[PDB]
Amino acid sequence: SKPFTIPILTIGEMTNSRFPVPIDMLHTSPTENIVVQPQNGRCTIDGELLGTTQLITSNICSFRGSISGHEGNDDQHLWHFNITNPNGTPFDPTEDVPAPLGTPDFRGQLYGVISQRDREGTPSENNQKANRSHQGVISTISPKFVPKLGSVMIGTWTTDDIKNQPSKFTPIGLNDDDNFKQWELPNYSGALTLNMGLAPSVFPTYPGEQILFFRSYLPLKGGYGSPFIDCLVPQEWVAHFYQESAPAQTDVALIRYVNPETGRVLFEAKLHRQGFITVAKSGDSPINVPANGYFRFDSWVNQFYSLAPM
Amino acid sequence: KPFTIPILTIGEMTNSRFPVPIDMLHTSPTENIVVQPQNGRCTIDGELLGTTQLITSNICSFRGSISGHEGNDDQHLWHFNITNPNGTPFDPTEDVPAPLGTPDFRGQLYGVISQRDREGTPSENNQKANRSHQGVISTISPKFVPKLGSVMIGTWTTDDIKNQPSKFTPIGLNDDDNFKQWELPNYSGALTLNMGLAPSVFPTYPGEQILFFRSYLPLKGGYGSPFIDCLVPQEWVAHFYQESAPAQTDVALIRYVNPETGRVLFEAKLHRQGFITVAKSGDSPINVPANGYFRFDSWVNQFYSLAPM
Ligand SMILES: [Cl-]
Ligand SMILES: [Cl-]
Ligand SMILES: [Cl-]
Repeated sequence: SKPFTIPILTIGEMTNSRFPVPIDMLHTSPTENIVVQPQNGRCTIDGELLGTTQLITSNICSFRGSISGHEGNDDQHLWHFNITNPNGTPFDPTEDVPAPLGTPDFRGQLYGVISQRDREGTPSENNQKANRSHQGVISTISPKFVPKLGSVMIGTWTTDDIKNQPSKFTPIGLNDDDNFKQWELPNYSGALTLNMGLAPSVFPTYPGEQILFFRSYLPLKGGYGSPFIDCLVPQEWVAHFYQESAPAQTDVALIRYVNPETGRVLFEAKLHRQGFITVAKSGDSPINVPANGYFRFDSWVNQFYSLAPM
Repeated sequence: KPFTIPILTIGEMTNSRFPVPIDMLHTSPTENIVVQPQNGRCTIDGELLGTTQLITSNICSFRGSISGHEGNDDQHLWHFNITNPNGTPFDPTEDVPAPLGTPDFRGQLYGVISQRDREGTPSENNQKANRSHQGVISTISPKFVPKLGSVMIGTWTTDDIKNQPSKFTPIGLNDDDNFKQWELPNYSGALTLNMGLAPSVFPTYPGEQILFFRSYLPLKGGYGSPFIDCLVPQEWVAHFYQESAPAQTDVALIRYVNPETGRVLFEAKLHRQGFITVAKSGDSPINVPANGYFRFDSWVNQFYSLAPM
């Protein structure tokens, strides 16, 4: 059987699988009263992509397609954004997926830039294509956020310079974090319709364990705070497992966090086949590890393995 | 154990010179240009060169703090002190051209500057204030001196910028005609030569051209379809860096394969320095499947005669 392996990249060499930014830190805390069911950054350790997970970091929380019309009443200009697969073909809602791959998996106000390049050249400019880019916000809580049905709504404040043309949304952060709920899924089909094709929720089963997350802070357009988003594995682990597809000889890999300079093991954890990590820790306190550290696969165990306290 | 290349498709990889997906393969004659990019430079045995770092989202990004302002008619320019990507002060005596990820082209880099203030606000439960706005970083300005620790960012008529910690996230370009992807900026400004460079690359074998991975870039406005060509995808940089596989010879023979049909489509040389050549003359459509990827075949040398692509 092909040996299972984990990337040796450091935290400072990897990206969050739920938002296209570097990982800032490891994080663990109790999650008994939250449902942990993210849809980006979901890959089994034997290489099966789940949820809305795709391979390209820059496509996480990005949309592409075209603007078809203005809806903008009071407050701001609003635009109807027909979205397509990341490769440009029409999204098929009968696929067993929640929404087009990379769609955001949280409730909040996604801030970024919409860029357009027109589909036909301009005859008075030697047939070159016209372009425009402006800031925009995509509310993932709007009743018009229906990515599974092929469209979302984007607002551009007082900017009216948006055409009915091919468009891409590149995420930057959040408009505000007033109601940012990273563990609450949006309605991918809007009001009164349940989500489908979901990666399952994850939780520790063994007494005394918590999930270990990879955390990144997010920029804000305005207001106050230091919002953050937690992923189950880095995006580079998704791409590694997807390519390697090593057989999972049991459903739990024992992994150790190591300092390659000193050669010493710092702590150990369980990497569950479903694609998430648990550790033996109670509470939320500083995780004192070196910047050069990374996880190494040690051996195949099971869900009843008793980890050393982290 | 042996030498491997990622099996990711073009549609699963990112440009190593700008944080966007790869759109297509490209080859054309380059005898009259100097191909010396500084991002996306990694030897096949894992040595990072130039300004190359590992994270796609840090390519063409800067972080640091704003420290000053200059008016320009009704427009605003800001002094942006930059640090290493990990936040520590950049040491210009290091044998690198500039902080890792600094742009490697002359152009008007368009993106968004985001700030989060250093100290909290008591009236907001000691939370930090934030703001983000569009900006342009000219890589041709005399004030573009990243090797010396700073660049200048313009925000048009927006004056809502503080002397606070800041990050610039790139989106694309402000114009097409002044974007020269093969002309390096002056990392130390006027009258000072660049240092720590990854070397220029070129085909030595008669009849060969460099094969590039091309992406189109967004524009803030105006006309055009600008593009940027990298030598290998960013995911190849990360693969070679981790694997650090010994280069048995200085040239790997690689074949582009369709995994569904199992058939080889064309072959190429992957040079140890970190670039690909093909036997082709001219620039014409490269007709390959979207599912295709390169596979290492064998170790050869610079005199291997490739089949015509
Ligand atoms: Cl054009
Ligand atoms: Cl379990
Ligand atoms: Cl804060």
